[PDB]
This record gives sequence, C-alpha cells and structure tokens, in this order.
Amino acid sequence: MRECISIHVGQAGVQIGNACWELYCLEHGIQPDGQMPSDKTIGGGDDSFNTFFSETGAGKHVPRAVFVDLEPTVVDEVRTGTYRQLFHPEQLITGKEDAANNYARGHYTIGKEIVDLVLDRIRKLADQCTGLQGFLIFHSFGGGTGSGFASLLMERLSVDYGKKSKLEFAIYPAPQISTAVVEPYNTILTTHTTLEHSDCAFMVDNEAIYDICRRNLDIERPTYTNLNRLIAQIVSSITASLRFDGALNVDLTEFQTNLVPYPRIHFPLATYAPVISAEKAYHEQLSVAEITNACFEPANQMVKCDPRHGKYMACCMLYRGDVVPKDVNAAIATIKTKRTIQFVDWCPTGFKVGINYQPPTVVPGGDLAKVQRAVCMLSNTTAIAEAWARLDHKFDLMYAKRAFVHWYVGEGMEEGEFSEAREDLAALEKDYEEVGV
Amino acid sequence: MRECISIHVGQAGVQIGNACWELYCLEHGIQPDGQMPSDKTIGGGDDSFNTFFSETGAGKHVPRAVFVDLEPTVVDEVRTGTYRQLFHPEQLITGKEDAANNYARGHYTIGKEIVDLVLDRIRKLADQCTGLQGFLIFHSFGGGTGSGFASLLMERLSVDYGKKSKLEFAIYPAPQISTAVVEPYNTILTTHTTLEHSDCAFMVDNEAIYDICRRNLDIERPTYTNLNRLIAQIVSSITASLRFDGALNVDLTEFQTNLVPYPRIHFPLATYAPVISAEKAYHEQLSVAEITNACFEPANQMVKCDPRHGKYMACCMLYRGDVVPKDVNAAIATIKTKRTIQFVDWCPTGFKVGINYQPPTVVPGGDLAKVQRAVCMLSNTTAIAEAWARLDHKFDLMYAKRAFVHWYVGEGMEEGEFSEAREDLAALEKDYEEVGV
Amino acid sequence: SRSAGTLQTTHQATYIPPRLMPGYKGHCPTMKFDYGETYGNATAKCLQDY
Amino acid sequence: REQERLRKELERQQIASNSRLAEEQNAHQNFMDKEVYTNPPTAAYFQQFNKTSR
Amino acid sequence: SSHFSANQYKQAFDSRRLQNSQIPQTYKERPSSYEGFTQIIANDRGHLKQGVPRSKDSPWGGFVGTWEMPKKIPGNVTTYMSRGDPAIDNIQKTRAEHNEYMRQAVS
Amino acid sequence: MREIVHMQAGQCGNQIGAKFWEVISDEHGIDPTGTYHGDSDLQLERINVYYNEATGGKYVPRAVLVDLEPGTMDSVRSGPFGQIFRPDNFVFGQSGAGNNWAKGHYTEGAELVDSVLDVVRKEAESCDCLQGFQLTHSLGGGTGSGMGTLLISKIREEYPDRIMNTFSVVPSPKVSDTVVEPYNATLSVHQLVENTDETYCIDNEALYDICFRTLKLTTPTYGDLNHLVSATMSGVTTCLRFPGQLNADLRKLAVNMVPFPRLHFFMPGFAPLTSRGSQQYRALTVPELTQQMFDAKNMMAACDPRHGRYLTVAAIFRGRMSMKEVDEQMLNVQNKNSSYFVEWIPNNVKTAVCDIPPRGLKMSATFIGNSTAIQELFKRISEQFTAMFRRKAFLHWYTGEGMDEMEFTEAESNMNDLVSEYQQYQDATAE
Amino acid sequence: RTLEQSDRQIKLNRGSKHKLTMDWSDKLSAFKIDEKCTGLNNNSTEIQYKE
Amino acid sequence: EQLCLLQEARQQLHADLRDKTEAKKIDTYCHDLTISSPDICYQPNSTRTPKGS
Amino acid sequence: RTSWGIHDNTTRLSNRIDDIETWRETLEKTLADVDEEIRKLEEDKDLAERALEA
Amino acid sequence: MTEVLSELVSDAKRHKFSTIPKLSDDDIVSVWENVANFVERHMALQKGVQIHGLGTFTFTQKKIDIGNNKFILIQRPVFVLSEKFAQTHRLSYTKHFTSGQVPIVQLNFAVLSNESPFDRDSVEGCVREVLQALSRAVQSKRNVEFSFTGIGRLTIRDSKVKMKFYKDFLTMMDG
Amino acid sequence: NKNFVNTNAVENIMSVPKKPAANFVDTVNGATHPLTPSGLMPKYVKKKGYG
Ligand SMILES: Nc1nc2c(ncn2[C@@H]2O[C@H](COP(=O)(O)OP(=O)(O)OP(=O)(O)O)[C@@H](O)[C@H]2O)c(=O)[nH]1
Ligand SMILES: Nc1nc2c(ncn2[C@@H]2O[C@H](COP(=O)(O)OP(=O)(O)OP(=O)(O)O)[C@@H](O)[C@H]2O)c(=O)[nH]1
Ligand SMILES: Nc1nc2c(ncn2[C@@H]2O[C@H](COP(=O)(O)OP(=O)(O)O)[C@@H](O)[C@H]2O)c(=O)[nH]1
Ligand SMILES: [Mg+2]
Ligand SMILES: [Mg+2]
Repeated sequence: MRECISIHVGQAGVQIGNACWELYCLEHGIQPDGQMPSDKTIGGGDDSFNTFFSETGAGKHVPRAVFVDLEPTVVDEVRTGTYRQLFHPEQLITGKEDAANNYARGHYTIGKEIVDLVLDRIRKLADQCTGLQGFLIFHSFGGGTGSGFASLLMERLSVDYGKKSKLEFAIYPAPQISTAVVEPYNTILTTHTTLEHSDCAFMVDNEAIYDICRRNLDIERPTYTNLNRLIAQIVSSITASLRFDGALNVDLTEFQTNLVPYPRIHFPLATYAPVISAEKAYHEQLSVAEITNACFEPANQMVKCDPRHGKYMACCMLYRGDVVPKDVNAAIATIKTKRTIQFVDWCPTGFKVGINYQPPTVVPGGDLAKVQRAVCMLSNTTAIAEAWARLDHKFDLMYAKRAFVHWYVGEGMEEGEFSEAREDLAALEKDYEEVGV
Repeated sequence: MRECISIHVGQAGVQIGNACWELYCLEHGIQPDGQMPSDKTIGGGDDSFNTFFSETGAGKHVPRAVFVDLEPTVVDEVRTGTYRQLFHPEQLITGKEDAANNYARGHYTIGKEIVDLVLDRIRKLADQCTGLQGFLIFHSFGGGTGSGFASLLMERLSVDYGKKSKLEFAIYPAPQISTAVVEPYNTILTTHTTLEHSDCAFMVDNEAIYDICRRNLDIERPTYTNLNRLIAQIVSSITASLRFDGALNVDLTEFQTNLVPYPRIHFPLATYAPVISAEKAYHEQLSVAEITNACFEPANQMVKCDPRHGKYMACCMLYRGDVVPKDVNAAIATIKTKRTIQFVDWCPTGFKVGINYQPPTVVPGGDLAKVQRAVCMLSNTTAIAEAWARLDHKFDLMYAKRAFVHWYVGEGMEEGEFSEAREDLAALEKDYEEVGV
Repeated sequence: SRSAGTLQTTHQATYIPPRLMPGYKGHCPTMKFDYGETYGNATAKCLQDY
Repeated sequence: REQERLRKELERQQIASNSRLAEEQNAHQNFMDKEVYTNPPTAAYFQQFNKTSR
Repeated sequence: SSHFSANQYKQAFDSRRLQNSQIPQTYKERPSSYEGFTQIIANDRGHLKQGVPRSKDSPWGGFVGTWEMPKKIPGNVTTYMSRGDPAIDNIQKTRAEHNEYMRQAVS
Repeated sequence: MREIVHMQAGQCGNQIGAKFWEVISDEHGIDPTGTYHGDSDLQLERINVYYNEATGGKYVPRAVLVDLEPGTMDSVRSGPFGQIFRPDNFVFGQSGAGNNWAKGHYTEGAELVDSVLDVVRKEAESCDCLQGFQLTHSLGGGTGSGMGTLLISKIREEYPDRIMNTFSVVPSPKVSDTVVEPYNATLSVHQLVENTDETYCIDNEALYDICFRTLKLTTPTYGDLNHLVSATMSGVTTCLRFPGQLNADLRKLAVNMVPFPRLHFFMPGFAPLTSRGSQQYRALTVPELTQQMFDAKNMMAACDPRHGRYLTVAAIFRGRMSMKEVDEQMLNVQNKNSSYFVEWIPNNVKTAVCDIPPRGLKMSATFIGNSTAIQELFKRISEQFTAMFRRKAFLHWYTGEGMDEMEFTEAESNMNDLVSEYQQYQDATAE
Repeated sequence: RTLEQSDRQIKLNRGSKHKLTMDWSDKLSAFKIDEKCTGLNNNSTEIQYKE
Repeated sequence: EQLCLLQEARQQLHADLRDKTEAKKIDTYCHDLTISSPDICYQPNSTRTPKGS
Repeated sequence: RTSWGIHDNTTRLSNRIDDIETWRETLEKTLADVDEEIRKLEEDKDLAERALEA
Repeated sequence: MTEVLSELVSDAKRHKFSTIPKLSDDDIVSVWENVANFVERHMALQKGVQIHGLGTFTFTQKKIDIGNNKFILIQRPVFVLSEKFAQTHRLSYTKHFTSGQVPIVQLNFAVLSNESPFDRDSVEGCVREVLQALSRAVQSKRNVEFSFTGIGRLTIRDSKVKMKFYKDFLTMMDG
Repeated sequence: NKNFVNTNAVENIMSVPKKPAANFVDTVNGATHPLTPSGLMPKYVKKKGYG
C-alpha cells in the first residue's frame, strides 16, 4: 500500500542497492530466492513488505527496484551471485558502452539510448504499485551514469509523473578525497539540471564516513561494502515508518515539505547514530539524550561540512527503537538550549520528530553493534555553502584553461551549458548567502 | 455447427497451418493419426472438435482445411510427416511448378489450373458442414502463391459464397528485412484486388515476431517454427470462443463488424500477451491488468510499427483464461486514461471484449509457458499508414524505370495494372490520412 | 549422410508427436527398443563423415 | 479464505509445471547453441580436393 | 475517446485510484444535449467535406519521441513564489520555449 | 561486451604482442591450443574482450600481426604461444623495410595495407560493441613506424569514434641500435599526435634500467622487456575483463587523463617489481605499491618525474584491498609532492580498483602518467634529427622512395611546437 | 598409484557428503514437524484429545 | 603405424569398458536399495539433470 | 500407486543392468579381439623385420 | 546559398575570439588559393592530399588488363569526407572505393608558408578558423558551396555532401 | 611561439557539439538498433508525395 520505487543508477547506485536490499531481505525475513522460510501462515503472513517487495500469485517476493548502469560488469555481478533469483532480470538493465565519467555522454549519448527502456520498466513497476509513495533514486555526483543519466531520468520523471516525490540519495564528492578528475565538471552540470527536477536530495559523501569508521567503528581501513551498509542503515531508518508501527509516522511526501524552506535549497545532510562497535558499546549506556548529542556532534556528520560554520534551517530526527518521546522532548530541548548548535532566526520551530518502535536490525557478520535505539539525523544547513564554494572553485580552476571540455563538446553538449551551469550554481551560492542572514 | 474452413495458401500459409493444426489437435485431444483415444482420457462424446474436425464413418477426425500450394515438397513433407494420417489426401492440393514470387504467374497462368480443383474441394467441405461460419485464409504478401493465387481464390470465393465471412492472416513484409526483391510489386498488386473482396485481414510481421522472441522468450536466434507457433496461438485465441465456454463470447462475424470502420481499411494488428517463456514466467505477475498493459505497448506488437504515432479506431480484445470482467474493466479504464494512446475523434466506443474460460494450451516442445491468462488484442490503428507509404516509396523506386516489369508483362498481366494498383494504394494513403484528420 | 546426422529437416526435428514431445538433445529417451547390434561395419566414408 | 488458499495452490502448481518446462527449454536452448548451429568441417569436405590428377 | 463520467462513481475510475501515477488526460465530463437531425457532413470514404471547419492539428496525433524532446526542461514549478524577478522572467522564457518546441514538433 | 582489436607491427611490436597474448592467456587460463583450462568462472565471463569464439571451446585472439620481413613472422609463429594465433591474420610481405619510414609508408608497405585493412575490417565487423583498437610497434624501423602510422591513419579515417591506444617503443639515444631512428621517429610522431588519442610511450633504456636496478637481472635480453611491457598492457585494460570495486575502462582513462586533444603521451609503470634477494624483505601493502608506482626509477618512459610536472595520473590497482587506504595514499602523494603537479587541475589522480589480482600475486598496481616530462625524449629526438638534418645526411633513401625535405620540416615543426605546448601548459598559473 | 589414491578420495568425499545428507534430511523432516506445531491455535481443526 | 592405431583403439575400448563395469556397480546398488535400507533419506536437489547427460 | 511405483522403477533399473551387460560383453570381446590382433601383428612385424638381416 | 567569398572569410576574420585578427579578407582567400595550388601540384604526381578537417582527395583507379603488358586506366579524382566531421555534423558522404596504392601526404604548412609573406602561426589559423566557420555554416543549415578554385566546389545542401569537379580538372587528371 | 593555452581554449569555447545518435535499445542487455530506418520513426507519412 505504501509502495516505493528504488531506482539505482550507476555503479555506486547498484552497489548501494545491493547493500540495501540485503538489509531489506533481512528485515522482512526474505531468503535470496524470494520465498518465506516457513509457509504462508507461520513465520510471516503479514503484508508489511509491500512497500518494497511485490507478491506474485505463488508467494514469491520480488523487489520494487530498477538497477541501471551502462557498463555490464557490476550488473552482471549482481545477476550472477547470491541474490541472483531475488532481483527481477528485466529490472536489471545494463548497456554495452559505459559513459566513462562524462555527464554529456550520460545525458545525450548512451544515457539517452536506454531511457525509454528504463521508463518502460518504471511505469510497469508503478502500475504494479497501488498507492505509490515516491521514487528513491540512488546515484553519485561523480562521473557518467550517476550524473548524466540520473539527471536525464529525473527530467523525464518530472515530465511524465507530475509532482511525485523524487528523493535523491546522492554521493557528493568529498573536499579532499575524489576519484575522478572531471568530477567537478560532472557535478556542476548535474546539479544545474537537478536543481529544478527534484524535491529533496540527501547528501552523503565518502570521506566523512571513512573518518567515522576510523574513529567510532575502529575498522581503520574500511571499504565500499561498509560504506554502503551504513547508507543502507540510513535509508532503512528513513523508510522504516512506512513498514513498522510507531508513535510518530513519517512518510516520503513529508521530507520535502519539512526540509525544503525555499526552492533550489533541497540538499540536506545525513547522520546515523550510534554508529559504534561492540567492544565500545559494552562500556556505554546508550540513551536518547546521548545519541541526540552524538547526532548533533560535528564529527558523526556523514558529510564533511561542520555545522559550526553555518545555521540550521530544518532538522528531521528519526528515532527508531525502544525510544520514549519524553526523553526525545528533553533531548531536543537541551539541544535547543545548547549554543554551539545554531538555528536560523526565522525558524523557531526547526525540529520534526518521527518515532518508530522497531529496533535497529543488524546484518550478520556486519560492522555495527546491536543497539536498542538509533537516530537518523537529517539537517538542512547553510554549512553546505562551503562545499558548494569549494566545488565551484575547483570548477573555475579547471574551466579557466578549459581542460576536459573538448570531450564533452566533441561528443555532443554545447559549451554554453558550462557557463549557464556555473551561473546557476553562482546563483545558488548567493541564495545560500541570502538565506543564512 | 460452428464450423470453419481453414484455407492455407503458399509456403507461409502451409507452414503456419502445419503449426496450427498441431495445436488444434493437441487442444481437442486428437492423436496424430487422426483417431481420438477410446475413453479413459476424455469425457463422453465431446463434439467440441466439430468446428474444426468432421466425423467420418471410420471414426477418423479429418480437419476442415485445405493446404493449397503451387509447389511440391512443401505440402509433400506434410504428406510424409508425422501427420500423414490426419489429413485427407486431396485435401492437401499441390501444383507442379512455382508461380515463383510472381503475382502474374500466380494469378493469370498457373493459378487458373488449380483454382477449379480447390474451389471444388472447398465446395465439398462447405456442403459437408451445415453451420458454415467463415473462411480463414492464411497467406503471405511476399508473393507468388501467397499473393496471386490468394487474390484469385478470394475473388472466386466472393462470387461463390457471397456474404460469408472471410478472415485473413497475412504475413506482411518487414520494413528493413526482406527475403525477396519483388515483394513491393507483389504486395501492392495483391492489395488492390483484396480490398473489394475481403472482410478483415490481420497483419503479422516477421521482424516484429523476431524482436518479440528475442526480447521476451529469450531465444536470441528464433526460427519460422517459433513464428508459426505464435500465429497458431493467435488464431487459437481467436477461435477459442467458438469451441470453448466463456462469459461473453465472440463470433467470427464480430471480427468484421466490431473492428473495421470503412470497407477498405480492413487491416488490423494482432498482439499476444503474455509471450513470456517458462524460465521467467514463474517470476512475474500474470495479472490481466499487466497483460493488457503489455498488449497496449509498442514493444509487443506483432507488426513493426509504433501505435503512439497514430490514432486507434477499434480494439477487439479476446481475454482467454481466468479473467474477471471488473479487472478487465479497470484495465480498460486505465488504458483510456493513459497519455501515449490517443483514440480517434469520431469513435467514442473503441473496445469490444470477449471473455473465455479455457486457458491457453501449451505445446510441450514449444517456447511459451503454461499461463492462466492471455489477451489477443486486435487493434485497428492508423500506424499502418507508415507501412503503406513505405511500400509506395519502394514501389516508386522500382517502377520509375520499369524494373522487373517484363516478367509481369510477358506472364499474362498487362502494363496498366501496376498503374491502377499504385493509384488505388495512393487513394488508400489518402483515406488513412483523412481518417486520422 | 547417416554419420553426420544431416538428413534431418527443421519440420522433422521439431514437429514430433506430442506424446514424445519434450525430447532431450533432439531424441526420445523413452522410445528406444533396439540395443546390442553387431552386424554392420562403418567404412571409410562413414568414419570420415561422422 | 478457502477460495484464496485454492487460488494460491493453483498458482503453486503452475509454478512447478513452469519450472519443469523451464529446465526443459533451457536444455533445448543450450542444445541448439552448442550443437546444430555449428559448422566444423569433417574430413569428407577436404577429401574431395586433390582426388583428380587432371 | 469518451470518458463520459460515472456520477456517483466519479470518485472511482480516477487515474490515482487505478494505479496510474502519471498525469491523466482530461476528457469532456457531463454530456450535453442536442436537438436532432445531425448533418451527415461526410461521405462513404472517410473524407471531411468541403467547407467543414477542419482542424489544424496533426492527423497522426501529438506524441514526441526521446530523440525529439527538448534538451532542457523547465521543471513544472507552477508556484512563482520566493524567486527573483529575473528568475520569474527566465522561467517564463523556458516555459514558452518548451511550449513552442512541442507545438512545432506536433505540427 | 566491449572488446578490443589488437594490432602489432614490426619485429618489436610482434614480439611485444606475443608476450602480451602469453600474459593475458595465463590470466585467463588458456593453453596455446586455444582451450580454457582455468578454475574459476571469473576468467571465463569476459573472455570475449580479447578472444573470439571458434568451433568447440577454442579461443582465437583478435590480433593482427603485420611485418614486411617474413623471418619475424616465422619466429612469432613458431615461438612460445605461436599456436594460439590464426594463420589467416598473418598478413606479410616478402620485401623488407630497411629501417626506412619512406619505404614502410609510400612504397610496398602500402601494397600490403589493402590486405591488412581487409583483415582488420573482418575482425572489426566480427564485433558487437568494439571498444577500440590497440596497437603496438616501435618508432625505430620501417614497418614499425611507417606502416604502423599508415594503419593508424587509415583506421582513424574508418572509425573516428573508437579508443585508439598505441604503445610504441620510442628510441633512446644511449641505446642507439639504428642510425636513422631520429628520422623514423620524427616522421611518425606527427601521425601519432594528430590521429591517435591514447599513446603509452615505452623506452628501451628505461626498461634496461628497471631490469638492472629493481630486478638485478644479470642477463635480461628482450624477453623481460616485453614481459614488463605486457604487464602494463594488461594493467590498463584489466577492468574490462574483470569486475571490481571501482571500474575504469580505456575510454574512462582517456577522458580523465587527456585534458586537450594533442596532449596524450603517457608514462606507464607497474608494481610490484621485486628482486629475488629482496623478495623476503618486502610485505605487499597498498602504501608500498603506491610508492613503487610513484618512484622515479620505476618509470618505463625514460623521463624523470621530478624533471617536470604531472598533469594527470591514472592509478589502476588489482587485488583485494581497502578503498580508504587507496584514497588516502593517492591523496597523500598529492599533498606531499605538490610541486610536481599542476595547480590548475584539482585532484590530478584518477583511481581505479579491480579486485581480481594476477595469478600468483595477491596485489598489483599499474601507473599511467600524462607528465609534462615526456617532452625531454621528444627534444632528444628533435636534436638528433636536426644534427643529422643539418648536413642532409641519409636523405637520398627517402627521396628515392618518394619524399621531399618539406615533410621532414613539417615533422620537426610539429614536434617542436608540441614540446612548446607541453612547456606552456607546464608553466601555467593557476587562474 | 595416484589413480588408486584418487579413487579413495572420491569415495571419502561422497561418503562425507552422504553423512551431511543424513543430517540435512533430518533437519527438513524436523522443520515440517515444527511447521505444523507452530500453526496450532485454539481454533485449529487439527486438534485432538489424545493420551 | 598400424600398431599405434591398434594400441589407440585398445586404449579407447579399455577406457570405455572401465566406465561400463562400475556404472553397473552403481545401477546394481540402486537396484538392491529397498524401503528398509538405512542409507535412505531426503535429498536436497535429487531431480536435477546434470550437464553432460 | 506407491507400491507399484517402486516395482516399476526396480524393473527399469534391472533393465539397465541387463542393458549395460549387452554392451559390456561386446566391448570385452573386442578387447580380446584387439589383444589377439596386436599379438598377431607384432609377430608378423617381427617376421618381416627378421627377414631384413636375412 | 553560401559561397566561400565574403562570408566565411569575414566570420573567420572577426570571429569574436580569433587567433589571426590581423590578416585581411584578401589574405585568407589567397592562402586557400595556395592550398588549391598545393593540392593540384601534389595530385598531379599521382599523390593524395589529406587535410584533417574536410577530408581526403584521392583517385579511383579503374585498371582493366588489356594483355601483353598493357592496361587501360580510367582515372577519376574523388573527395572522400573525413568521417570525424561526417559523424560530427551528420552529412551523407559518398563512399568511394579507394585503393591503398596512392601515397597520401598531409597538408604542408611549411610549403604554404614558404612562398607566402606570412608564417606558420598564421597559416595554421587560416585553415583552422575556416574549417570552424564552415562547421558553423553547417550548424546554421545554410546551403554551403565552399570553393576549391582550380579544382571544384563542395556543396552541402541538406544532410548531403557532393563535390562538383571542374571540367579542366576532370580532363587533365584523367590518365 | 603561439600561445597554446589561449589557442586551445578558443576552440574549446567555439567548437561544434555533435548530433547525438538517433537510435534505441530494448533487450535489457544493450543491442543498439538504429531508429531512423527501423519501423518506429514516421518519415514516409511525411514524404513529399504521400497523397
Ligand atoms: N559510498 C559508495 N560510493 C561509491 C561506491 N562505488 C562508487 N562510488 C562513488 O562513485 C564515484 C565514481 O563514479 P561512479 O558513480 O562509479 O560512476 P558511474 O555512475 O558508474 O558511471 P561511469 O562514470 O560511466 O562509470 C566515486 O567517486 C565514489 O565516491 C560505493 O560502493 N559506495
Ligand atoms: N511467419 C512466417 N512467414 C513465412 C514462413 N515461411 C515463409 N514465410 C514468408 O513468405 C514470404 C515468401 O513467400 P512464400 O510464402 O515463401 O512463397 P509462396 O507464397 O509459397 O509463393 P511462391 O513464391 O510462388 O512459392 C517470406 O517473405 C516470408 O516472410 C513461415 O514459416 N512463417
Ligand atoms: N623493448 C623491445 N625493443 C625491441 C624488441 N625488438 C626490437 N626492439 C627495438 O626495435 C628497434 C628496431 O625496430 P625494428 O624491429 O627493426 O622495427 P621493424 O623494422 O618495423 O621491424 C631496435 O632499436 C630495438 O631496440 C623487443 O622485443 N623489445
Ligand atoms: Mg560505471
Ligand atoms: Mg514457395
């Protein structure tokens, strides 16, 4: 009834989708075959899974996901291994030539090759849906399919589906660590085209979670599997209220209304607490105030933008577990009295609480310790203007000599798009400056 | 007394009927030798086969067909095949020498040596059946026997039987795939004499069937056997209303009255849904809503044309299997509220449904799957105007300098018939445009 | 020839009787009643076109 | 509830039959890929060269 | 081509209720009344006669493929609030360009 | 199913390609007959990238061997892994080259190019995706330089949308071994810069230095040279054949490494490369592989990385490893030796990770560098060219085979202004 | 001598696989016993006075 | 030359005959299996058709 | 149907035991035919080869 | 219809951002006159001039063997489009069977700058900006008639390229 | 002695964007097919002499 469609575009999107659907199967008791372990009656019989898994006439759970990439390696690796019978093969779209870290290749070239098939699969899934809540689109702001095809797909989704929720889960390029070279070019060109065709975009980088895994989890050399497991925990805490009964339920149509103060300001951060291991959780008494202070601590933020440098606009706190609203209220009151956390003057009511009774599940052989309570901390702050300024500085350094422009132009995008995109994010940068006062 | 005379003209018609009578005898439980098994598998008399099979004094079930071709070996391999005891010997009529892709040779020289004998055999079958309902003419537009002799046969049938219904199944030439050079000449010569002597001709394209088998059944290299199995399933879904029981059932006189608006626009399009194989059929919904959404799709049409680039006139929908009228009704309603389908202005009511109870029968050695639901959609859209205009262009490329015309001139036909055929199909182009206006 | 197995048409390969229709590798695993034959040698042509 | 259970059991029967048909169809497809549609020339194709001195 | 209402059941037969998350097409609800003896205004061919007010739209309907969509899409803001005057101006500019290019592609 | 057509010209190119197919047949477990004898299915999924199916389980390489001297054709047919190749794509001539670029280009070398292009066209439209063309040769002889550049020009005229990567063994002045190699190199660098969009220049003196310091190697000969070259040949295309955490193919490397079109001459490298005496004293860690990538003596193009500024650096890792460790190492090198990096490109590193190591080693690494220090070999070639062009030496051969001195002047001017473009982009302010 | 050693390892592998299939078949049959037991409620029709 | 062919035909028949004798050992073991046999239990897959059948 | 089901497949297994023995015996006799032929050929090889020094 | 005189040269001269704003509309026409004479004098000696840009000028040799060491040759000069430009702008090239027994020489900036009173830095821009202006004219969907005076006219009408060779060229290049 | 930094950025400003490939895929695995010839793009209804 509370159906959601998950579109995972790019290698980052597909790997995050692997780590997400593993956790979803562990939550809903689904084997990597699509079947209940017990019969139809015992060990199940509920209909809580219909937000993510549709049910055929025999009782086979198939996910409401569309896996898209232009290279075949990662999608074929999904098709052959572990969850080979769970995922639908027609919902595992892949192409021949990758976009090769190129926004314009993903937007006008091979990205435009596949968008008809992708929209056909999406409209089949939406016709299956009977009360669709929105599209969770997992991608990166890196190169290729995560920028170009994601922006083109969201443009087409805004064209045909109207004002349905289009929540992005976007991997933002970190201030120091970044893999591609043309990544500022792709990020500028994709934020320019996804400023308008978006409702909200949860912004989750890699370096901050690397520091989190070093400092709080003691992995000291984590990997993409750990990163995507934490991102999967984030998206599960966001989507939990649509599947589990709680004191305060939060649906997907609400995040835009409660986190977007002005148009084009739709980039909130993300934080999960308590992200910590077992030998450290043995010595702790983890409670509502402690995990709220951990959320508001400028070290558990999963994007390298410290909130000391800006003002909060909106604050979605998703409490999940055996949490009590009295201690929720006390913790939020003491955060409001705390001075290091700074809220903007035109927003006295800056908090939105969603309480769910389901305790945080744990992946077997995972990284996180099992806790009775967790918070998904989702803040829209002006501290991201620093990241936008740094990325615009990188774009201006790359664009003063206009290196790596001949690729984009010679395979099809006009050069005026670079200038209008930089103008659009300059306008965004001034927008954040004007919002901050 | 719901008998049907099945005429199969040309090599394509002979092979299609070869795959078709296989499916009919498998549906009615008739052995390849023609003897129905003595009880223990069937109930009582069970004369549901009487629409297609008659009863001799020996208990043999000879079909109400005629396999006519102007060639040996193609009907002779049937005479020496696994169904050598099922067909009456002069029911299968062969010529001696080919028309050889020549409308003139099949219409004026070789056709008028076997047309009298095939009319005599058709007369014997029509005198035997007491509730003669219609003829089913299976042929191809590639030419030779399938065009010239089929046109001559329908011309003689129009004056012999009059207002008796004459359905056709025509293998229309593909846009880019062509096995013969002189196919535009043959097709436009036969589609000048077919129009005033026909009722309704379902239109089937080999390249579209290739694409359907490639993208749905997962056979990357399909074969004419698979093609003829699909047309066999189409005609079985059409004629199941006569043999089986249903909620509301569709006569053969329905297919003319409820599908063609004007006397010379009688070219509808078949579509089968689902067409999925058994490897993937366990892993979908098989709902009537999804199979209606699949039959209203440009990627599943049996002809290679885009129905979104034209307006529909009528849709004859044969629902076959475990279908219910209200889910059928809701499927039709959501199709009517879709964007990409636009009906024509002068046709408010553009649907005609028939609900049957018997599920489709699967051959054990075919490529399809055992399903409880199927839709045979017959769409009379304006998207075939592109196909007729393409045929006119391919005619005007050749006829501008009298290519290949000496064969037709010397083999009976005069020069002017090409001009009248071109003018008639130009008038058909004008009709197809002004209907869409 | 006999040895190459190339005298099978598509119609004879696929239009087999429905009682034996789901065959394996283009044969009938249950309809086989001739075992242990000795009379008959394969010549140079038969062994070359195998 | 009995009608719903009967519908689900009919679906399960269809899944079992389709699974058997699926393994047969996959075997047939692998047979037609790795056999039939291959042309390795035998010794008889090369025997018909250099058999006449003229 | 005639989605002519259901009175009590107009609450049902909605695109939102029948699993169509796409935006719906507006037919003419609430049928009108006529007097009688409607003119034939046609022949036995499909023609429209001479003097008939023929439409100026495409006979093959209005549909654009992927390779003829605009390169830029406005985004359906429909709000015009908390934006600057040049923002309002160029949002109108892209909306007008969108409408013109779809009209030209249809015609 | 993106896949690469391999072409190999001259004796040097043929021997390098033979070693290359030996290496990437070991990586897929393919015997010289052609059958697959591996253990895991990972070596069998992307076997179509370099091999084409035959009857049975036989894998024929998609390689074209071209030479004007038949002796090297016999040698590469009868050498190790000579049975893997198809005898039909062994097109040759029975004349020779004579170390003459004019003879390899405007004479009987252009007689063979019809059948050569027929073979390459057969392999090219025997494809379904056709990722690109990969050529190996040397700019020291006739068939390597002249015929190789003729194939480069014709293939780029045929398919100007495919990734064309050529390796080419550039001549070193302290190796000599030919007297007309500056003429042969100058007349071919013009066709390389204008047509080819990915070039990985390899130098024999750098190969000898790597053998003599990092591997001891009392008598290396030409086997170890082609072995290291084949290592870097496999390490740049490993992500097309094996999956990984962060994939990157030839087009992605060309996009992230080539800022401007005529800026595409690279500096390949490989790690680990450990001597027998130091085998037990070394622990394979990602920082150790990163250092051996970013060591000057480990370079395979005779340039010194300290003697110039890097523009872009592609780092392709193989084996199970940590993305955080890779990212911190490749950020730490930029933070440490920031002076040897252009400041108008932030994040001068493209990073790729494949989790399938070579047979044997658990981890390995591959360096590709678009350094501005590549100009020094071009300057050495240009100064030798003007030294033996000052007195019009050895020009009677080229004028006999049909060239004018104006072609030599064009070659010199193009090499000079290409080096000047390197210097101008090297000595550029940030903004 | 290696062929007669490799024949021993085949029987040892299939002997050890047979011991696993002993244990796995007991788990399936014990699963079905607990499958009918978990489905028993007050309104169960399965239910019986018995000793 | 003929002795090498006659040896080769012996080597083909001996490898075939070695397969026949211990395939009969398998089929006799399945023939002697009964209901009351203790080496009889439920199987994980059982009804599969292996490749090369 | 269950008691007769075991008996039906017990005869099918017993038919295959007799089916292999129809081919195991013929292959065993040909091995004796080949072994006798090898012994005869080696003697006749030796007879002509002993005639070389003759 | 768009000629080469007074529009492409003027656009390449002003050209907002230009490498060579000093050379005049007579000078850019005269350097392409020099290019035409260069192509003429190298094609005369059975060679083929390739310019990265428009395309390549070659022959189509029609060699029928008479017998007794004689042959009739029908020679036709053809202009094959550069496939990079053809793919960039989508023009329908006329494919011509060209053998590899034709030496191919690139455009000689040293030759075009030797007798000219100009230099290499100007003679390179004089062709780069002209190719850029012709590409802009192809974007503008205007009927391009770009001349090669002394050889022939290259016509781009509507997604088609065809070159009309002059009669004197066709009668002195035929051998 | 030309300024390559300026005389590359000039045609980086004003070089030609190419027309994207007018083709499509439908197999969930690639298999690019041209769209202009195919059967889907309407061109013969336009023609010049349709009537
Ligand atoms: N958190 C996380 N980020 C990833 C993962 N895989 C890739 N990324 C991010 O993705 C960026 C690389 O670009 P991709 O998103 O993989 O490019 P793509 O979407 O596959 O499209 P192409 O460029 O054509 O390959 C890196 O900067 C990473 O930050 C992952 O598994 N987890
Ligand atoms: N769908 C389908 N079409 C077929 C089949 N066999 C032939 N055709 C079509 O038939 C066309 C060629 O005409 P034929 O039917 O072979 O010739 P004919 O009707 O017997 O008349 P003649 O040419 O005189 O022999 C081809 O273009 C095919 O599209 C078939 O088995 N299935
Ligand atoms: N690295 C390496 N260089 C080689 C090899 N073989 C030849 N060379 C170099 O190639 C140069 C001569 O090129 P050559 O083989 O004659 O080119 P060709 O005339 O086209 O065949 C010499 O200076 C050698 O140093 C080899 O196997 N490896
Ligand atoms: Mg990717
Ligand atoms: Mg025929």
